Amino acid sequence: ARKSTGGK
Amino acid sequence: MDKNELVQKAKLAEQAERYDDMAACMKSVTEQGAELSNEERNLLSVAYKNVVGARRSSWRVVSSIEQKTEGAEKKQQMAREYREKIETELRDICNDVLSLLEKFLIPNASQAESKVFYLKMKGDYYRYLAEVAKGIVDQSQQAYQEAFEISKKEMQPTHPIRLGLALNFSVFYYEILNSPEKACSLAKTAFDEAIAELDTLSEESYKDSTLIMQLLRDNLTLWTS
Repeated sequence: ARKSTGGK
Repeated sequence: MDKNELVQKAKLAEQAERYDDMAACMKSVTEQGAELSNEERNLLSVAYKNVVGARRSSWRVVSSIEQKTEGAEKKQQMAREYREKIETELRDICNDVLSLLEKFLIPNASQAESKVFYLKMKGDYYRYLAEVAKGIVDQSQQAYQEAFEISKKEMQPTHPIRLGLALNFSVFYYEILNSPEKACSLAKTAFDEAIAELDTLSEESYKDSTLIMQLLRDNLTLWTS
């Protein structure tokens, strides 16, 4: 899905 | 504990993967009313990213079961109540960060860098709320706009905090505002402007920036799938 600064 | 012990305990917690501990310390550091250093700032942000990201993650799974158990009355009720439980946790966390920012972090931000960081973090945690609400989408926007102004004026297009904001703000347009146009252009521009100025990269941030530029393109590629 869509990447943010706030995942993974 | 003293400011220096809390920080070293926060670094210990992170290696242990004990994120609530690490946020408790960094929240205690914050509440000492003295402005935070780059290192303390990243530690507070990593702490609460993981704390809220766990709930965000639990919320997504349980909402999906909730939707999948349509027609199964008993199952769907169980999933709804638990979703609501995870949501309360998640909101309390977002408001924890949001109050910290409002009271301590935004006023005392003595530098453009800090100011952009804390404002991006303000509408990060309003975006997290939007995910779970509403007309509080607008406040995610105003934080992010005031951050995206202050960033375009003061920062090089390859600064990780400005690229990172390009990336979150874009997802807010795509996802909270449902607007893939205002999302793709924002991230095409952030990327294209950073790629025309790769000589402004510094060894301290070239891995940070170069990563986030890859993440900008990734989104753009997907949003054309």
